[PDB]
Amino acid sequence: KHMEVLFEAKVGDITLRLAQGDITQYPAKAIVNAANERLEHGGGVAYAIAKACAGDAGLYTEISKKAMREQFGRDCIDHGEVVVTPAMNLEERGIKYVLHTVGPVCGGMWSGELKEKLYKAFLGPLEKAEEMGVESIAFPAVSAGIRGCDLEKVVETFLEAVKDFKGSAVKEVALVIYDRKSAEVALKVFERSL
Ligand SMILES: Nc1ncnc2c1ncn2[C@@H]1O[C@H](COP(=O)(O)OP(=O)(O)OC[C@H]2O[C@H](O)[C@H](O)[C@@H]2O)[C@@H](O)[C@H]1O
Repeated sequence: KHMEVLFEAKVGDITLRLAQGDITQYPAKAIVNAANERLEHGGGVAYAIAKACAGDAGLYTEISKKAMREQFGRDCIDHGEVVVTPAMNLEERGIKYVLHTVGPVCGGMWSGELKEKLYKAFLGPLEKAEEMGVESIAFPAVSAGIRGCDLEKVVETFLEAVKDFKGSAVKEVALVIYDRKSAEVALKVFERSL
């Protein structure tokens, strides 16, 4: 899997991990996608997940849009709303579901309102995984890429959502960072917050 675990701690009944690698290789029953509002997986982690699941990113975009329409009766999601799709080709590595979430557009800015939207984008998939009886879930750094939220602020917000979460089914939560320099930043956040 070419995955490195950098930090592990108990946060309630949840075992929380910080890992460095590709989220499409992480051993979790559900992986979270940092999607856009329309689930058009043309770039970033959304493209990576879409290409890994369906073999073609455009194909997974069609499957994701159909799932959004059936679950919400709309062609877009808001912060906190979560679309569930089958992980298809990723089922061979233990990943059964993709939980699509949408974070805010920071563009290098930070505020209480941007924090609330991101907090909802992290808590929503935890609550959806809980509702489904999913025991393990992996997250990317939602809004830290194209949406331009400061990585340190993204990791602090992710930790708030994990700490506030209440559940009986979710036992393992992981934050998966692709870049090694970015993983080091996330590590320092975990160390002073836990
Ligand atoms: N395979 C990977 N595994 C783990 N993390 C990854 C991977 N590839 C990238 N990342 C990291 O994943 C993090 C999130 O970066 P982004 O995927 O851009 O997500 P967003 O929430 O900012 O933008 C969402 C969409 O909205 C926009 O309008 C675009 O349409 C976007 O597709 C970064 O730190 C990446 O380095």
